[PDB]
Parts: sequence; structure tokens; C-alpha cells
Amino acid sequence: STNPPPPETSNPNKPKRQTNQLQYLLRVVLKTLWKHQFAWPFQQPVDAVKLNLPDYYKIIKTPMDMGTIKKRLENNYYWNAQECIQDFNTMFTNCYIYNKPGDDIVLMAEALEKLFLQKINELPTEE
Ligand SMILES: Cc1noc2c1-c1ccccc1C(c1ccc(Cl)cc1)=N[C@H]2CC(N)=O
Repeated sequence: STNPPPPETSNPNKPKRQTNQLQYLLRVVLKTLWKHQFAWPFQQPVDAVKLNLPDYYKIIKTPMDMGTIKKRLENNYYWNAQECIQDFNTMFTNCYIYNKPGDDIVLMAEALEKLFLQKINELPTEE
């Protein structure tokens, strides 16, 4: 039983920019969420082998995690903030698909998502 290869965190043939929104997304949004007591399960790809979740990557075909997003930000992988926000959304959606309402992992995701939305409600001037 193996995990899949993780998502790419660089790609020279994908357009990219440094923008004020993307800088904020790393410096403020990601960095703040990272320090939350409920960040830890979302700080790396799901290790389905270690966690003994053999069906995880049968159900979840578009993995995404904050460790990946951090790397993407640091490497200027994104063209715009919206692309990074989409990744965060995929992370949350995955968690809500694989688990169920009331699970502890879902309480963790819901708290992170609430905080995320608060942080992103106001960004720097778009570019
Ligand atoms: C992300 C993600 N989505 O699902 C899971 C994770 C996850 C990642 C790393 C460590 C643990 C997990 C947890 C989990 C469960 C309880 C608590 Cl308190 C904390 C985390 N759950 C699995 C699914 C599972 N059913 O085990």
C-alpha cells in the first residue's frame, strides 16, 4: 500500500506572479492558520498508509493540504490569490467529503475554514 505522489509545488511552465494579495495569503493567512491548535492534520498531505486509511485516495482524487499551499506560495507558484484560495477550498472540501458531520476532524476543519474566511474577507488591492 502506497500513498500517491504529492501535489506539485513548482512548475516552470505554469504562469506565476508575486502579488500583494498572494504575499498576504502567505504572511498573514497561512501563517496565522498554521499556528492554530487545529492546524496539524492539514499541515502535510494525508499519509493514508500511516493513518491506515486505505480508501482515502479512492474517494479523494484531488488532494490538497496547507503544507503544499505553503510551498506553492513560497515558490511563487500562483498567478493570483484566487488560485490559492481555491486550493484552501479543495483542502476543506476533501475533509468534508471523507469524514462526516460531528467528527472531530470536521470540527477542526470548520474552525479553520471560519478563520480563513475571516482573514480573506479583506485583502490587499488586487493585481
Ligand atoms: C485531513 C484529514 N482528513 O481526514 C483525516 C485527516 C487527518 C490527517 C492527519 C491526522 C489525522 C487525521 C484525522 C484526524 C482524526 C481525528 C483527529 Cl482529533 C484529528 C485528525 N482523520 C483522518 C480521517 C480519519 N477518519 O482518520
